[PDB]
Amino acid sequence: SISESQIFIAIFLALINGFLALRLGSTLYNS
Amino acid sequence: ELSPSLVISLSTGLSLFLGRFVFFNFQRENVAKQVPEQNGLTHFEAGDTRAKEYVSLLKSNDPVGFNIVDVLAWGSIGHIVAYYILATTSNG
Amino acid sequence: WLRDFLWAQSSQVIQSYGSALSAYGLVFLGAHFVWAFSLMFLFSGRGYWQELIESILWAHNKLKVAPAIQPRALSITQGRAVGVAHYIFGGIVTTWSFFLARIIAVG
Amino acid sequence: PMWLVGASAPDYLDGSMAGDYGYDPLGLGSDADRLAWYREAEKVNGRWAMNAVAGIVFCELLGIQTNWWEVGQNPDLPVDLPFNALVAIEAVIMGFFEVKRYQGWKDTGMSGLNDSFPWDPLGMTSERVELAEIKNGRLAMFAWTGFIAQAVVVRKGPVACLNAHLADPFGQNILTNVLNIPE
Amino acid sequence: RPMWYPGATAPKHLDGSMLGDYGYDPLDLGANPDSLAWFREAELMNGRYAMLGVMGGAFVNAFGLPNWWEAGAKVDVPISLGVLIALELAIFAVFEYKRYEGFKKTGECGVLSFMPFDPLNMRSEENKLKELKNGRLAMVASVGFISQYLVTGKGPVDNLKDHIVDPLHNNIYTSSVGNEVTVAIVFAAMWPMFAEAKKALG
Amino acid sequence: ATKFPKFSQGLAQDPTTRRIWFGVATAHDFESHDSITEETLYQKIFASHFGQLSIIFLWTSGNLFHVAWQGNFEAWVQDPLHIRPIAHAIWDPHFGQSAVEAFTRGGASGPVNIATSGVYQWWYTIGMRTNQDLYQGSVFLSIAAGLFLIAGWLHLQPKFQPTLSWFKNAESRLNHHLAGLFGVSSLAWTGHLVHVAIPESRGIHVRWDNFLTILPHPLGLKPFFTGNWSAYAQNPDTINHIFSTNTGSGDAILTFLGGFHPQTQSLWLTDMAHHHLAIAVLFIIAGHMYRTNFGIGHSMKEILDMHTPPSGNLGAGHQNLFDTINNSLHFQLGLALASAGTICSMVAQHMYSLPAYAFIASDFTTQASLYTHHQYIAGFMLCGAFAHGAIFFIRDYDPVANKGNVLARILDHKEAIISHLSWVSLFLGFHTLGLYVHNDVMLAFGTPEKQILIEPVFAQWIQAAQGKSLYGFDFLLASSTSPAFNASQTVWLPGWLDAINNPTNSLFLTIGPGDFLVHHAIALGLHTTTLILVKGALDARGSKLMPDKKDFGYSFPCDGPGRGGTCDISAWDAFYLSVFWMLNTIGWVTFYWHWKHLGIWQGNVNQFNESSTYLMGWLRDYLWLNSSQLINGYNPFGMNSLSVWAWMFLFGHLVYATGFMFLISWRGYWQELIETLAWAHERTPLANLVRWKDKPVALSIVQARLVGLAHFSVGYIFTYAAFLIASTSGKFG
Amino acid sequence: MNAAYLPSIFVPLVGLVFPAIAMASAFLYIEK
Ligand SMILES: CCCCCCCCCCCCCCCCCC(=O)OC[C@H](CO[C@@H]1O[C@H](CO[C@H]2O[C@H](CO)[C@H](O)[C@H](O)[C@H]2O)[C@H](O)[C@H](O)[C@H]1O)OC(=O)CCCCCCCCCCCCCCCCC
Ligand code: CLA
Ligand code: CLA
Ligand code: CLA
Ligand code: CLA
Ligand code: CLA
Ligand SMILES: CC1=CCCC(C)(C)[C@H]1/C=C/C(C)=C/C=C/C(C)=C/C=C/C=C(C)/C=C/C=C(C)/C=C/C1=C(C)CCCC1(C)C
Ligand SMILES: CC1=CCCC(C)(C)[C@H]1/C=C/C(C)=C/C=C/C(C)=C/C=C/C=C(C)/C=C/C=C(C)/C=C/C1=C(C)CCCC1(C)C
Ligand SMILES: CC1=CCCC(C)(C)[C@H]1/C=C/C(C)=C/C=C/C(C)=C/C=C/C=C(C)/C=C/C=C(C)/C=C/C1=C(C)CCCC1(C)C
Ligand SMILES: CC1=C(C/C=C(\C)CCC[C@H](C)CCC[C@H](C)CCCC(C)C)C(=O)c2ccccc2C1=O
Ligand code: SF4
Repeated sequence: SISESQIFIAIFLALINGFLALRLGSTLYNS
Repeated sequence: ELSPSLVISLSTGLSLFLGRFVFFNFQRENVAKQVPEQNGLTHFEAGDTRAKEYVSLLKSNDPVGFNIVDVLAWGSIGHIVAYYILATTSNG
Repeated sequence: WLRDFLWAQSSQVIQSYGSALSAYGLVFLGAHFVWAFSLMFLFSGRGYWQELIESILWAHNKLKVAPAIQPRALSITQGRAVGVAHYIFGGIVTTWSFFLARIIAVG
Repeated sequence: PMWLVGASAPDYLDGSMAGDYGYDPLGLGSDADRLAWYREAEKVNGRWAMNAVAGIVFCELLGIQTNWWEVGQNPDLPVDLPFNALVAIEAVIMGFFEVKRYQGWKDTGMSGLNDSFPWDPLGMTSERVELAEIKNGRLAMFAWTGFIAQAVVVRKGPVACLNAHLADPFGQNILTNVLNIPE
Repeated sequence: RPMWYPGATAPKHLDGSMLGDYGYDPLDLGANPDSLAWFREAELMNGRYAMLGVMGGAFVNAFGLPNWWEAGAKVDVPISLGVLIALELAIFAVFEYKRYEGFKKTGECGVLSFMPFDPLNMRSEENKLKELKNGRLAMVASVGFISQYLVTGKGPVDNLKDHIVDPLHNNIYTSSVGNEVTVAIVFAAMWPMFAEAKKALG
Repeated sequence: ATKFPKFSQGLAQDPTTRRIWFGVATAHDFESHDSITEETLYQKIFASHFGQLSIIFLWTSGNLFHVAWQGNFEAWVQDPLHIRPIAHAIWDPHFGQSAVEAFTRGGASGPVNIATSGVYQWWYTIGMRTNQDLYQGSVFLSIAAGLFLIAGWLHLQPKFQPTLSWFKNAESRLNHHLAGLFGVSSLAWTGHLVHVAIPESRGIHVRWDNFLTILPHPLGLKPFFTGNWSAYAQNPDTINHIFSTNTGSGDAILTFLGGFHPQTQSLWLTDMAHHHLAIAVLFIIAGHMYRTNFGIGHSMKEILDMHTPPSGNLGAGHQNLFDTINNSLHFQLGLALASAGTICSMVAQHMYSLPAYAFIASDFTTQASLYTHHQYIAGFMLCGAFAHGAIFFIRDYDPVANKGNVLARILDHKEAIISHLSWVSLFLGFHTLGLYVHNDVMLAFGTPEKQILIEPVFAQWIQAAQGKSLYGFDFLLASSTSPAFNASQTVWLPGWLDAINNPTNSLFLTIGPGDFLVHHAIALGLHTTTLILVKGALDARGSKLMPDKKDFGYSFPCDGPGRGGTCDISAWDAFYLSVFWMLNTIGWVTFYWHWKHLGIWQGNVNQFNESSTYLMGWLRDYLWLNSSQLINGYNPFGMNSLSVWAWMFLFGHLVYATGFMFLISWRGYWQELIETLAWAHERTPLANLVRWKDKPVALSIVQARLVGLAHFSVGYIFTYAAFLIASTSGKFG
Repeated sequence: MNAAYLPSIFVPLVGLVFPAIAMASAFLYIEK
């Protein structure tokens, strides 16, 4: 019953949690 | 101005009594014996900023020097005896 | 092969206790124990077992019971042989017990 | 002027940082590098909230917006732009200044500003009034938290509260109407 | 150097050398592992062919109303299948074969020295940014004309008038992805700070 | 360093593929890299915790989001007993018309997985009752986790990079983690219970909208602040209270009645609200113990250093331990896994018997899938508690500063500990097996009357003290006379004596002869697992055979086939052997838990306590009946809804069986085989042109055993994970 | 559920595409 609108909001919100990891994992490996 | 507000006022005076009466003797006597350190050095000079042992807040003109945090440490125990006596009503 | 064969066919050996062929029901399991027991010798290695014996000698020494023939753990190729000895032994004795209990009942 | 009586000595702070009572119990004032940053967040939170009181007080005292927490929930705003939109409209034009006042802060000038450099159009005072900055600020922020506890417990805005206490002092106070729920 | 106001630092890859450069290279694609200015034409050809794109779908809502999405549908012209596409196949390739194979050999200025097509060349090369700049802008609206049909469905101008009639109630923020964009607007406000905190806090 | 293993130049330059394999497995070891200073070692760690901590949240937001989106919730909320909770849909491009349909079981349209995870009830017994609530909740954990990936990025820059001694300040963490992390959270959680869960338990919808417009209790905080605390406890619920509605619903908030909530057959919520609210008060008090900047408190070391007993039995006692502890990481990590490891198990011991969540112990298979999870995941953690116990002794233990300490006294007697564990593990070895075999033979020859059967007297009398009246004892709670029953008669006895005496709930299942013999196997498994691990730790330093192991590394293949052919001589190879026993002593448990319950879920106690004594019933009854449902999944007649597990149960063996190829066959055989292939590929035509950069080589000795034990476990788990789930999903208890 | 077309878009992307890219890029980084 979840509105189709909310769904893409969440997926886009979890898309940012994908970049903050990439930014972390770089800076951590770059050390 | 009745027993609920009287007892906690009458209970707290018990612990602050003992703290200054005598236990100002023994607490101060272990504090001088016990100080924290790491690698044989205290936490200030090992590089930790937040860890500087902090007396500059702790002073008084009280006759023995009884200070704010000892009011906090004993007054809290004064509030233990407080909320044990009123709150229970268990076997008298 | 699990359902129609091992599972299906093995319901002859398991239900026999108090029957004439019950000695197959014991051996059937007895061939599992010896097989699973083999894995001890195949997966392990000597130097762990020689270190452990060093401790137990401390017990016998402490009681002055130390033997004059010094216990030594099995040699490498020794432990490999006794590993195959059981893995095959315990594994063949199952099918021995699994066949006979099967057909002696059925055939 | 130490913040309690005597003691209260921080080796790190002289007090040249604007205003001082000597008050830093936990010690967050160490490693004074970032203490710069802690300085002018206090300024902002003071310089900021200080309006939000007058924002609530003014209208509630004299005007519309009585309840002030349900405002934005209520109907008939002076501008009827929707909720879903107006959020964006808020952050973007804040976004220009907030980044800009930062880049001006991170700029050689450490003080506050807006629209790049220019800050004082009148050019009043850098000292005594400048100490009235943080004194009024530290009170303003402190004054804010009250408004919260007014709405949670009493659930009546300050104007009624300030009308309620001088009406009944001994039946209306912090301790009475907390223990007495029936708002 | 307005440079899209991140704050100060742009990557070295975009210094302001190539025309139109505001120094925006989020993904490190503006680098030169093979080339960059190939992207410029790729931008430009996209840009050029894009900016002229709107004109077709734009004016048609204002005149006879076979609007672009419905335009290529209803006509009497195409003659028995392949003739409709087959004619349009050749004429592009034959000249594009020239300019594509040529100007990655005959030099990297896509039809700038203009040997295939000779303009009046009165203004010539200095303001060339402005071309690139005026099309890039039309590039972004071109996306909108899509969503103008997808979200709403009305013609671009039939959408304009609605925004003119009811300026408050015609926003995206109401309809559909409005809930989605208003979040992408918020997460775009902090966007310059995260990029700035690399430099300042590091 | 250029090439892949950037952190070590010994691997960085390797012509072979061993550069590749170790490059992955040597990554997370931060004590070994090019140059790792003490400060920058703590850095990557504390950053990594932000990684683990953020990964968890996303993982949770997934569960929430899917159930909110691909699963049914409302439909389940209405009929918790008669409908199955659904998890993510089944998308395979690979299906026939049948298997799609056969997996569409549920309320949804598509094929879906009935969710045995168990997370689905803990949402309802906290209470939500909209898919909106789940989505609303699944966004925060997505957001909140983003805060750590920010924080992770944020604390590695020079400015916000914390100093070393910030990490080594151990009196601040304890004060904070006890009061702030443990204690303050427990407050907030009773806040949630009283404000949300408990009223919503009675059918009052409270959300972040109506939250503060509705009292949790009819009184104010008047009773709380007057000091009169029995109001909240004054009006408990009715026995016939129906959950998530208002019927006879009591008004109380903080009570405990003991026992369960007979509608849900779960714990009372007011009983839990009272719980955490007490724990909140304990930790917060116990977080002020240790000294911080304010100079009032304790000093960790000068607590310890005064505990040397005034005899010398312990010699120097605890002396310079706060040195070793606060310096050695592995010592701190050995405790962490040991402490958290046991609790994982403790969770599983309580959580089946005291089913906190509503309407579990109704659907059974979500208990089984849990209890086994927390036993296995508790197993691995202890086996790691001892490994890092060995890595401690192998590296960061110092015998000089520890001279005369308590750690040095243990190393002073290695054998006593090693030898006595070797006695206890043998005693339980011969006698526990010796009885199963004796019972087998006697039942084989047809007279069970001859069996050895011992009644588990003590755990019966312990249940007698608990007050189970099925026995003839009557001490303490079992006897209404004793000065125990009289003490608690007024509070938690009346309820909690019903739960224990109503033999449906699994609280204190009745024990017996089969129960007796198993607990010794369990007891066996715990000793031989420790015996291995306690050995690897004490012999990490050295033994009589090779007393260099301190300086020879931690994990190394061997000392070579000299002086008797050392093999597995290391302390990694010692740990390596523990897993194989860990997987038994847990396997015995999870078996013995399952088939005692199966009979009880199926309504008969006689399948176990009759056939539980002799080893054939385990094979003949528990294994034979359960397998019939699982193997019919892939049946050539058609796909059952268990065909999911029918396949995996085979995938479980084939991995297990693959695992022997690595454990048994050792390297030198394969290295001569690759030689022949690297010759053939090299001199064959058309493949001359295509060659390898990294010269292929038979993977290292230790590498195989590690790969070997992975297959062994991955296979060992998937079979029992499929057998357990698909036995209780096939029958439904 | 209203989103139903998503799995057909993602699962192939995350079951094949990402394992195709992360197979290529992680390889090229093994040798430099
Ligand atoms: C969790 C996985 C993620 C999710 C799943 C993803 C799928 C997994 C795909 C596998 C990907 C990794 C494959 C690793 C294979 C290589 C293993 C190896 O050769 O690794 C072996 C390494 C080799 O040892 C290291 O070897 C090193 C080699 O020396 C190198 O290091 C030296 C130290 O500086 C110098 O640098 C020197 O130059 C250089 O040669 C050193 O000797 C180190 O001291 C020594 O530690 O051993 C080690 O350190 C041991 C470290 C491992 C300990 C953990 C073992 C636990 C066993 C698993 C438990 C069963 C789990 C089943 C789960 C089932 C449920 C699902
Ligand atoms: C958020 C606003 C804010 C901020 C950033 C600061 C920051 C600062 N204050 Mg300050 N102050 C504030 C509000 C604030 N204050 C208020 C409201 C008061 C009135 C009570 C004061 C009164 C005060 C005095 C009297 C003095 C300072 C001083 C200082 C400086 C030294 C302390 C330091 O480094 O710690 C950094 C501190 C922080 C970063 C603040 C952390 C606060 C935590 C995170 C939240 C606490 C929440 C609270 C418990 C809940 C509400 C309580 C309510 C009863 C008020 C520092 C720059 C000293 C000075 O002269 O230096 C210039 C000094 O002597 N302050
Ligand atoms: C109040 C202040 C405070 C708080 C809240 C925290 C909180 C935290 N610190 Mg921290 N820290 C503090 C002060 C504080 N710190 C100070 C002052 C210092 C300087 C000395 C540090 C130094 C420090 C370091 C150096 C590290 C941390 C770490 C952590 C995290 C530990 C992981 C965790 O949450 O475990 C989760 C566990 C719980 C929430 C509770 C577990 C309780 C037991 C195990 C089980 C109980 C739960 C229940 C029974 C099971 C049911 C659960 C339910 C879902 C069913 C955590 C976020 C570590 C970390 O993760 O890095 C970020 C870390 O490496 N801190
Ligand atoms: C929070 C817990 C924790 C932490 C922080 C560590 C941290 C560490 N451990 Mg450790 N350990 C733990 C728990 C923990 N361990 C537990 C529970 C065990 C028992 C199982 C061990 C057993 C153990 C051993 C035996 C060794 C370590 C080592 C190490 C160090 C390096 C780890 C490394 O190189 O990994 C790098 C990453 C890998 C090796 C990944 C390999 C993947 C493994 C093999 C699992 C593969 C199975 C997989 C899940 C199957 C997928 C199924 C699917 C296909 C269906 C590091 C300090 C090593 C060390 O310090 O040596 C000096 C070492 O030798 N640990
Ligand atoms: C079912 C297989 C099996 C069995 C029975 C054992 C048994 C044992 N293991 Mg073992 N192990 C196994 C598999 C097995 N393991 C596997 C797969 C591994 C992984 C590599 C290990 C790894 C391992 C380690 C690392 C250690 C052990 C230890 C032990 C001993 C623990 C004490 C005990 O229970 O004694 C019970 C003993 C028995 C039940 C033996 C039964 C034999 C009977 C009683 C006597 C012979 C019967 C009959 C007379 C023979 C007639 C033969 C004919 C020629 C006449 C014991 C000998 C520990 C140890 O040394 O303990 C001291 C130890 O350190 N094992
Ligand atoms: C770690 C938690 C986790 C796990 C195991 C899964 C598992 C699954 N999801 Mg998923 N999902 C999650 C969180 C998770 N989800 C979150 C937080 C969101 C919100 C954006 C989604 C949104 C989502 C959608 C929209 C769909 C799935 C689908 C699926 C299924 C197919 C795999 C797929 O397409 O994923 C693709 C998922 C994503 C691209 C979202 C990002 C990945 C999430 C955040 C997990 C990342 C954790 C992981 C460790 C990151 C490491 C990557 C790399 C370094 C290895 C599978 C059951 C599909 C499905 O149900 O079809 C049957 C599907 O259509 N997921
Ligand atoms: C004895 C026996 C037989 C029959 C009855 C029973 C069976 C109950 C049994 C009873 C035994 C009992 C209760 C013995 C104890 C008696 C007690 C408590 C005697 C106490 C006497 C008190 C004395 C001197 C006080 C001396 C002066 C004091 C403090 C000064 C303290 C001060 C200081 C320095 C700190 C601040 C406060 C203050 C007051 C200024
Ligand atoms: C100047 C002056 C006059 C004449 C001379 C004299 C020496 C008397 C001097 C004395 C001045 C006076 C009256 C000083 C009084 C100081 C006092 C009472 C300070 C108060 C201290 C108590 C404090 C912080 C509270 C601590 C914690 C409390 C409660 C919490 C209690 C709790 C409750 C019951 C609910 C949850 C659980 C928990 C935490 C146990
Ligand atoms: C080997 C290694 C490397 C170097 C350092 C290191 C310390 C890590 C060292 C140690 C590693 C590990 C993990 C050691 C120990 C692990 C284990 C199994 C710890 C478990 C301890 C269990 C304990 C206490 C139980 C104590 C007693 C309990 C509950 C029962 C209490 C109670 C009873 C029995 C009836 C109910 C009421 C009451 C009174 C509470
Ligand atoms: C278990 C095991 C051992 C330990 C097993 C040993 C030491 C066998 C020794 C036991 C013998 C059989 C006891 C012999 C008893 C005497 C014959 C005395 C009996 C007299 C009467 C009672 C008959 C190894 O030494 C070993 C070495 C190399 C690889 C693997 C392994 C291995 O797996
Ligand atoms: S196997 Fe490994 S350990 Fe045993 S001998 Fe050959 S080399 Fe030494």
